[PDB]
Amino acid sequence: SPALDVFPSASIAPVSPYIFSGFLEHLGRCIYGGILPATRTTFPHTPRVPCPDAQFTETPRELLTPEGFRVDVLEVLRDELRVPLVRWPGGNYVSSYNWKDGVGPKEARKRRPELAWGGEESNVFGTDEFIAWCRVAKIEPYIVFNMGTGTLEDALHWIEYCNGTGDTYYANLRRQNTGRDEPHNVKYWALGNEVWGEWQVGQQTASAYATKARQWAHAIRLVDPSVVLVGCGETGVDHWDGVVLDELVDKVELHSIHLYTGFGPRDRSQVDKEYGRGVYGPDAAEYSIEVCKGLINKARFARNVSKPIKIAFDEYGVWDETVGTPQNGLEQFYNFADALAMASWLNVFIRQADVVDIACIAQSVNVISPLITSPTGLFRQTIYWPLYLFSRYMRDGIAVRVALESPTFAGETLPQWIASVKGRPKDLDASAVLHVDPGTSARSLRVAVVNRSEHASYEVPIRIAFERVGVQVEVHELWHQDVHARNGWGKEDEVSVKTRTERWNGRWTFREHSFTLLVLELPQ
Repeated sequence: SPALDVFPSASIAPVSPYIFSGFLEHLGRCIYGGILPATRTTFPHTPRVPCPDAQFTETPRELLTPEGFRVDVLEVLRDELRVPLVRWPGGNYVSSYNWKDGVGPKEARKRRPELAWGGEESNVFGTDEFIAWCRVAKIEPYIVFNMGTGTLEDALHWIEYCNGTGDTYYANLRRQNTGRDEPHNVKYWALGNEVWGEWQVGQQTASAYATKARQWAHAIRLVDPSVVLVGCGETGVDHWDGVVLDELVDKVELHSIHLYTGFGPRDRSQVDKEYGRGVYGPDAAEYSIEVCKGLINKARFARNVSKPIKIAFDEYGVWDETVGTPQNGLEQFYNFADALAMASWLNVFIRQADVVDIACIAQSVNVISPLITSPTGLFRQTIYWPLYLFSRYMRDGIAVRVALESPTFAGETLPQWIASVKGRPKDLDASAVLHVDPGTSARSLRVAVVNRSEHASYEVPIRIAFERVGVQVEVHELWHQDVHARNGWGKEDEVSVKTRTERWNGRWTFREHSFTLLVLELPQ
């Protein structure tokens, strides 16, 4: 019989704001046609097969900052989501990216084949435009080194270019390109992108990567000792992860892991099972994060590292590899079920706030994204709303422990191992954040509850240990009768948040296939 206890005195950790981070890759319409305007040679056109003039709508000049950025997209990422950090220039793209192609006067920038996904890249948007965009967006840059074709020397020159404050060739080059003296001061850098993957350019074994990354990490820190470096992990639970952490833990600050739900081989003809395959998927990540926490502490013991080492979950999201393809620029239109998967993802990061310091939604615009653009406008996908609600209400507080009794799902999971190795996922899924208003010292409790069950509703007594709960509760609810309902053009708010205020009586009913964020007052 379902029951939810919350323990505001049992602190997990402060919620890191970088759990709400973003990610932009030079893929499809993420950059050109996304944060920047489309051209007659944006993806999917090219300079030698352009769009016909008759069929090309341009982005109005009104919609652009003076540097050429989309102001409406900026409004969503900065003013609605308050994204604090963005990973760039990618996941797979970066492993054959030469950063020197993307700086200097624009007419001297080298067009390159795009090997990871099959296009052409102009490199009109390179390091200085990315930093300038981050400045307008009020976002911290997070840059990934090329560890596919790239060399250590190229990486050291990039750090010098961005962060050097002396009289040295690459710092002077930055000053010449930007007309300013000040360094970019990029604080976060990642040592490669998925070096473990068979699709990756420059794929390596765990031992070969770890040995190389230890050398790169050591030399990069000599150029700028204040930088935060991120080692390339796999999913957190793999042999790769142990090998890499054992070798990097005294040289880096974070460990990067990636996972997508709705992803992977399965019998897609069994449609009745796709719902449960998708919504319970984030259970795989919490199991893997917990394993990774132990591998971190093993490696720290082994090298006598007193500093904490944290996790960057710097690719998470929802991606079916048969829907979002390289041909269509990884475009996937999300349904309401997908938004319950998204809410489950964010609850994982809250519950694991003591180790997850960064999480990056893959991707922030157009690529498998909460946000879809056209040349003249945009719409927010179903998965945008859980992100919006967590970013607004579960940030700037302390994640606290919960104890949740819930019926379990007996069906097929994706990946299939979650059911057997972790256990049957709970229908209900919750996380809690205690928040203190800095101007008034008023104390509130934000409780985010997903009911993943496709058919059962649950009446749930909710008990708050050692606290009086205020008379009124504010409810932010996401629900639709059709789990296949989507947002799209002309139907932008098919799936949207409903908010209301109710009287608190110590229980709540969580409808089938729903997400509910409750805001409770705690009078002193």
